[PDB]
Amino acid sequence: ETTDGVYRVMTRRLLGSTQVGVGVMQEGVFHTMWHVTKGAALRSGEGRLDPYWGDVKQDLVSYCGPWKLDAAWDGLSEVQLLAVPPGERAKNIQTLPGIFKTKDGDIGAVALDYPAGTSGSPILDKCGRVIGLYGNGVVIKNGSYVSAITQGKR
Amino acid sequence: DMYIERAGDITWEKDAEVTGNSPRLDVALDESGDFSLV
Ligand SMILES: CC(C)[C@H]1NC(=O)[C@H](NC(=N)N)CCCCNC(=O)[C@H](CCCCN)NC(=O)[C@H](CCCCN)NC(=O)Cc2cccc(c2)CNC1=O
Repeated sequence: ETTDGVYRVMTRRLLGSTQVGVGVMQEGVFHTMWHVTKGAALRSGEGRLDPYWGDVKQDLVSYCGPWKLDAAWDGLSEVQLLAVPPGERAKNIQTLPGIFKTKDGDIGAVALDYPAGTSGSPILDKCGRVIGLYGNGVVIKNGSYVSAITQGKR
Repeated sequence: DMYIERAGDITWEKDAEVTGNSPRLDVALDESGDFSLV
């Protein structure tokens, strides 16, 4: 089953389950960060989702088809992280992104701190389009966190 | 085994909490997908 929405990625280990990440189902494709699944297959009810496209450097992977998320941050509007933390209800957090300055151009970045298993939570523009996924970032001097707004090439 | 389970609809929420600053950081991205502060 591939109904559009946001999903937890779980691993059944030892006894109960552990949430290792989060992803987005859109246009029949599942989208998440590579470090969540390590690029391995996923179960969805009784159905198996096979990796289709992925890139360790971008830290992304799509399942069942090519990356479908094509909307981009507009570089000046506030965005929302739809955070789906382990053991907690999905919730929206609005923020004005900062910027990762790289030798190859600027990336929007959000200074919001959640557990590792929140990785893959989508970041949204005001139209509700997913403009990237949360969770590949850096830890700055005081220990707080800044995540790139990571988006694939559609 | 890894499996997925639905967690919600994807929507903008109008009455949303607003928080976090807007840092500007010089970073490098290496071939392993790690960002590092420069
Ligand atoms: C809330 C709770 C406090 C939780 N918080 C976090 O874990 C992160 N918040 C933070 N304030 N530390 C947000 C993690 C968001 C999900 N994203 C990842 O989990 C990727 C997974 C890797 C993707 C790699 N391509 N991790 C990174 O982006 C970065 C940056 C990697 C830098 C590479 N030079 N690593 C870390 O934060 C590891 C770390 C360091 C010190 C201390 C800790 C955890 C202990 N804190 C925690 O347990």
